[PDB]
Amino acid sequence: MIPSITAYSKNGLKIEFTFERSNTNPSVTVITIQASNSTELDMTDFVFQAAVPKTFQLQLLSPSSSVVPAFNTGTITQVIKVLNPQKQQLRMRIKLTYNHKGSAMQDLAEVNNFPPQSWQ
Repeated sequence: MIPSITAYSKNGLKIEFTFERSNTNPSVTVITIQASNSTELDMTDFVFQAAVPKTFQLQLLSPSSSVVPAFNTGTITQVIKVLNPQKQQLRMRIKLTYNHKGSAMQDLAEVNNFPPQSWQ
């Protein structure tokens, strides 16, 4: 199968990517993100966004919630589907926005550690 990756890990926020190849369209890879929070305070009004290179197409499904709870007591799960008709190496730019300790937090990062199985 396709191994999971840690996509992001900073400021107590961790985002894991798990992967499955679609059963409907073999050019589609279904990514399930899981966002977790190891700090003492919930991350609220949380929004994950993503963009991929021109040859790819992306569809982001509804997240399970808007709160990444403190102490790792649960996660936010959200699915991203990626269409890669020209079988190029997948890479991504993520944008994370949320409130923590009353402040607006926002980070942009690259995910350039996708496993080959995720796109070959």
